[PDB]
Amino acid sequence: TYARKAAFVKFLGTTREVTHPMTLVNSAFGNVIARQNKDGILWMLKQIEQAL
Amino acid sequence: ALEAGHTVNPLDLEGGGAFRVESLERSLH
Amino acid sequence: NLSFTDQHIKFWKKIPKQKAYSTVEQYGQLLDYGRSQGAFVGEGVLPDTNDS
Amino acid sequence: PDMVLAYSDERGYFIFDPNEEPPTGSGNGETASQVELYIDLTKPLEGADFRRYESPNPSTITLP
Amino acid sequence: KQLTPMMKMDLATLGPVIRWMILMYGVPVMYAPKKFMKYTNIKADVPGYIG
Repeated sequence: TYARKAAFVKFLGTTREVTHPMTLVNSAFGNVIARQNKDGILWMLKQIEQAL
Repeated sequence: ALEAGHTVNPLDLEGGGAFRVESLERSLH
Repeated sequence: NLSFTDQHIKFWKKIPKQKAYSTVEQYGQLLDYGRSQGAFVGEGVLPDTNDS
Repeated sequence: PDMVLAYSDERGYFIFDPNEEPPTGSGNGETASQVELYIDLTKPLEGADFRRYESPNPSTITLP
Repeated sequence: KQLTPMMKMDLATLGPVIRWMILMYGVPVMYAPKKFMKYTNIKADVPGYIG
């Protein structure tokens, strides 16, 4: 007896936004785009971990 | 005398508290 | 000496020390990386936005 | 043969290979990567602790 | 099975806002469903009761 199976690829995503005046003001904690990207990556990692 | 105080709201700073700049730690906890 | 010496002081030596510059000190905290709102979208679909 | 299947982009460059993949993604004005690079260049030394350089406190060393 | 690793692709600018998104495509595949097992209805109270 033999079988042939199939698996389907799924998609994950999230969106991050920063307004223009936020990019112009003097902000502590360093660059803001990098901070938002790190937050998005960590949130996606947690979502993947729970979806697994 | 001139005292620094313990006032947080900028609009209520009076006397020597008006000379104080904010002290903000640059690390995000 | 019938009293204590400096060898009996423990918590004062252990706590880390930082330098202050004013009578009021401020700091920032990070609470969450975004709300839980699902992470699956589909083929060619714009994912929803998030914020920390 | 003759250059019939030839095309040019908006900047004036020509591609003569019908099988070569043309670059894309040039229609998003003010790209996020460009904004990040601009922030890195025009605003250096952001998030640095300079409070020590305006302190009139004679004692600059922290001791228990 | 990864179609593409985690990566960011920038979006179009439709106003005074900067937008981008992060995407990942994949699926987990388990060839032998009978070589795994699960425990259910476990009771655990580490911060227990005193009294």
